[PDB]
Amino acid sequence: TVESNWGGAILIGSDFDTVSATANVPSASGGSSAAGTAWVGIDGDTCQTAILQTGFDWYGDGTYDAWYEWYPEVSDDFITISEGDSIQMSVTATSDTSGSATLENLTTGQKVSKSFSNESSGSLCRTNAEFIIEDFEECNSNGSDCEFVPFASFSPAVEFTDCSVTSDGESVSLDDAQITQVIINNQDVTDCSVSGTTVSCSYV
Amino acid sequence: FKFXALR
Repeated sequence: TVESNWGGAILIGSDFDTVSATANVPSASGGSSAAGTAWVGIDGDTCQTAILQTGFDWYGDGTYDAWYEWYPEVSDDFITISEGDSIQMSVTATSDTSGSATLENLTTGQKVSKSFSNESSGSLCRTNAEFIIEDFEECNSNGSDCEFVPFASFSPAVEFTDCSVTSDGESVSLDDAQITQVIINNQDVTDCSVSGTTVSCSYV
Repeated sequence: FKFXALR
């Protein structure tokens, strides 16, 4: 029973412009069907109408993938990812219906980005900025059956370094971010903490 | 499909 599916730091505010950080790719275990994801994004907490996010997943069989998403509208897999790579992730919201997502593997020199525009079926409020480790869901075709994927164990800790959030061009500190942890079977399965411009999340 | 989802 997954009681909390997000672990990480969430800032609440207004006019969030860009959210970016560099995260390391961990090794994962627990089975080919166990997984986890690390991503940076805008909205999706107190703003339930949309979320601009980009990041990567790890599966217990040692495989990975990268993606971007403007929920609920455009969602898709982006670059090659290997254990130990350093991935710079970033989203920018130029308006409630326009922005971009960029994922750069600083280790391989590969980079992908997607520009979004005229996003109708779901606009941003630009009131939440976040750095998250998540136990995501797997749904069938018609949303009639959605379930959380078994959460993979990972090592070392996934650290979002050089975190940067801006609101109206002004940079915002992580000082007052709310902290959440992934919780399964009434047990914390992450220990995410903030320190300076770093959000560090250890698997528990 | 993968529902990477609201908090």
